[PDB]
Amino acid sequence: SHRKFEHPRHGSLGFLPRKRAARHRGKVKAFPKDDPSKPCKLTAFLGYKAGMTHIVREVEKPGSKLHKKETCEAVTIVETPPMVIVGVVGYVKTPRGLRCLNTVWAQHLSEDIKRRFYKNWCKSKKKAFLKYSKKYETDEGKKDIQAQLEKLKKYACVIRVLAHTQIRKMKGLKQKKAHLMEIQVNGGSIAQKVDFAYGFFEKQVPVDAVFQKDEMIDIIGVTKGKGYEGVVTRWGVTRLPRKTHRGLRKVACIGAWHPARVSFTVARAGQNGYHHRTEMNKKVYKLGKVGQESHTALTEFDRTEKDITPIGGFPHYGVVKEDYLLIKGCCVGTKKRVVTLRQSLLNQTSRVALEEIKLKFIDTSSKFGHGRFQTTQEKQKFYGRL
Amino acid sequence: KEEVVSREYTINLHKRLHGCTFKKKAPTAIKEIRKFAQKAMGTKDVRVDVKLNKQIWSRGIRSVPRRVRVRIARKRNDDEDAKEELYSLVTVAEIPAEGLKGLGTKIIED
RNA sequence: GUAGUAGCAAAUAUUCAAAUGAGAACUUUGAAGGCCGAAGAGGGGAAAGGUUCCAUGUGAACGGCACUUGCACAUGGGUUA
RNA sequence: GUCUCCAAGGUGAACAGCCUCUGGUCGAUGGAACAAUGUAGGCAAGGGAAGUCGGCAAAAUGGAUCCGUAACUUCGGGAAA
RNA sequence: CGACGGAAGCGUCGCGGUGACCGCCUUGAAGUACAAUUUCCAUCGAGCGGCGGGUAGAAUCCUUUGCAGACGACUUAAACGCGACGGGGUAUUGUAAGUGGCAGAGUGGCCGCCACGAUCCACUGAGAUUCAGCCCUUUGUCGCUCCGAUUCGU
Ligand SMILES: [K+]
Ligand SMILES: [K+]
Ligand SMILES: [K+]
Ligand SMILES: [K+]
Ligand SMILES: [K+]
Ligand SMILES: [K+]
Ligand SMILES: [K+]
Ligand SMILES: [K+]
Ligand SMILES: [K+]
Ligand SMILES: [Mg+2]
Ligand SMILES: [Mg+2]
Ligand SMILES: [Mg+2]
Ligand SMILES: [Mg+2]
Ligand SMILES: [Mg+2]
Ligand SMILES: [Mg+2]
Ligand SMILES: [Mg+2]
Ligand SMILES: [Mg+2]
Ligand SMILES: [Mg+2]
Ligand SMILES: [Mg+2]
Ligand SMILES: [Mg+2]
Ligand SMILES: [Mg+2]
Ligand SMILES: [Mg+2]
Ligand SMILES: [Mg+2]
Ligand SMILES: [Mg+2]
Ligand SMILES: [Mg+2]
Ligand SMILES: [Mg+2]
Ligand SMILES: [Mg+2]
Ligand SMILES: [Mg+2]
Ligand SMILES: [Mg+2]
Ligand SMILES: [Mg+2]
Ligand SMILES: [Mg+2]
Ligand SMILES: [Mg+2]
Ligand SMILES: [Mg+2]
Ligand SMILES: [Mg+2]
Ligand SMILES: [Mg+2]
Repeated sequence: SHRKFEHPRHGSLGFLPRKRAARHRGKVKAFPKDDPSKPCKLTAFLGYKAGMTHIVREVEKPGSKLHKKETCEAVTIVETPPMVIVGVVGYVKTPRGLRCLNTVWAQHLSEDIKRRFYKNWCKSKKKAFLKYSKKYETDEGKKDIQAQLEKLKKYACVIRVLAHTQIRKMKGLKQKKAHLMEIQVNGGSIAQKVDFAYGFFEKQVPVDAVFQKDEMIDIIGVTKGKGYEGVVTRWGVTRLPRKTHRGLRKVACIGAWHPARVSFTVARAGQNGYHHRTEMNKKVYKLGKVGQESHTALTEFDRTEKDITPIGGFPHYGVVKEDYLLIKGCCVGTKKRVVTLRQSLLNQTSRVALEEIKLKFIDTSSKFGHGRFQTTQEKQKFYGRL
Repeated sequence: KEEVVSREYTINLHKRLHGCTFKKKAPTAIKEIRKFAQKAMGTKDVRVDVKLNKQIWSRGIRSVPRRVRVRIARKRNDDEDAKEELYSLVTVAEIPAEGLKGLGTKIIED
């Protein structure tokens, strides 16, 4: 018979299975649609989640209660040091989808990227790309490399660059094995894309060349892991009465008599967290460029001389010294987790998307407690230099 | 370098015993000290002096000292067909007047 | 077959050194840290049991892990009105 | 499950509970991890029985000193109202 | 060798080299006695003995990490960095012990002195704790830098 009362089902069937992701680095499932009329430009970037803080800004939203008022909103700091282009790959459009045609690598590869090709770098002989790097040293070999590039210009329909992070520059991560990913190149003709990619071989691409301030981006990564978990926490089913024999953190009925099988739509206990997620429409509030005032936490209203990093350092992460992005809201994953930034696939036209951000205050008090000092000097002056 | 060597260490038991069950805290301190000697000397055979055991249990089974200053002396075992050639002896060490402040690892002379 | 699976989880708790031994988380000594807390986990007796008492020794079995151990096994001793 | 004798110090009304001395004892197979579910013990913003057959469970009250104590009543009580 | 072919191109075409067929010539077929699979192809795969050329690694266990975790698995680390102390940063509590006081309700002796006194004040936002899953790090101290094991081939 019909259920006595109606409520929506617990959880979403669009995120199944709730298994551990088969990857640690966020995979870009779809790149932005390519517009040939625009200049060649990268579409994605890698970063590392440093921590969270809150900012205060004066809202400019005509017709809103907050118009010309101040609002406090949380933000996430993503440290985004420049990436290094080390190769190019071309794909051909076939009736069976895109097929990888060829992969051309740069002559010189850093030790950090070479570590990505080994499970035990120190114990190995470190032979990776040694024979490949030699054909850059001969005229006949150079001709072959150029011939491969011309082959991509003729047949390739999609061009992606091989780029890796400079993970050594963030000592807090305690990792020397860099992260490598394919970043699609949009804009221009195929020949321009290949020339654009080959020109960056062994060069650095700053985050500013991909993203900018006040634009909406998508963040891709793996959520925080939580291990084996019961239905109440995993799926949000309500608890059973106190007097339930054999426990109350369960689903009471897991199925009718017929079909004589448990269905895949019933909540079950299992892995929770460490799932791949793609979150949309994250506005960029600030882009910090090293060596510029934008890298500091100064604002047009607050002239206190201080850095982005809170006193005592970002908990579990360290001190941010490279380029970084200040992103509204929260980011997937734990501290130190590598996150993938992608350009929006939609046309951003809403007022919120076009709103011009103007920060008034950036909090830099300690996040390891009830921090009340924005700078170490302020704390020292408070206690008479302590 | 030299098989027979003695040094004085400051072991931070507080962080090693963090979140430990009360009824196993002091017993776990003995295991942690035994593990500490093995890494610092590379000798599986570690012997704990009764005086050091007394200090570990001085405040009962729960409240183990946060930091303990000990002397670890690696020496040769001279018994017929010993399972190992060397062994470490962990004993109590004197604390200076200033306490454990600015006190690193020190090598004891002959 | 089930299956080396269910299961060993009440009565707060053990640790260090040395001795003995083929073999020691489990025997013994010493030191420490705890418990019973006198309506006791202390010291006796009535029923009931019947040698379980004591010493020495011990291949196996048994003491639902283990034992060098013993209320087990072997030999001997022990209850005086 | 099974009759009975002896019974220290402190706190306190108290062979209550809690801690200690004499005496006894650490005998309950151990080791490593700290997922779900469970068993046992807890806590919780704002609301306060809306939960549920039903306040089930839990919480709240609790000792002592002084003040004060209604209906009703078989005049004794009710009353620690 | 050269050009072309990318939808799975693994093929096509051109030039040169070379064999066969064909052309001409020569010679043979039987008694294999009336049929008995007309064994002989390319598709890789090879397994071996030789003759040349080419190449001179990884994975896993043990250890480590906690961005992971029931166990597996997963993310890190393994001659320079790592590890153990210590220091600084940060944070929690709320001002340590000792010394001194012409602070302290008072009280007991002596002839102001002495004794008792919870508490109070100064040194003292002091002392204690702070990664165990916090941040930086030799001013400074110390150690270790790898004995091994299991496999894997077109
Ligand atoms: K129904
Ligand atoms: K939630
Ligand atoms: K419920
Ligand atoms: K009897
Ligand atoms: K008689
Ligand atoms: K549990
Ligand atoms: K009710
Ligand atoms: K003081
Ligand atoms: K003070
Ligand atoms: Mg898709
Ligand atoms: Mg976890
Ligand atoms: Mg029931
Ligand atoms: Mg915090
Ligand atoms: Mg079992
Ligand atoms: Mg049981
Ligand atoms: Mg157990
Ligand atoms: Mg027990
Ligand atoms: Mg025992
Ligand atoms: Mg008790
Ligand atoms: Mg007691
Ligand atoms: Mg009595
Ligand atoms: Mg047995
Ligand atoms: Mg006996
Ligand atoms: Mg017998
Ligand atoms: Mg009394
Ligand atoms: Mg009593
Ligand atoms: Mg509440
Ligand atoms: Mg409340
Ligand atoms: Mg109320
Ligand atoms: Mg109701
Ligand atoms: Mg109802
Ligand atoms: Mg009740
Ligand atoms: Mg009444
Ligand atoms: Mg420190
Ligand atoms: Mg760590």
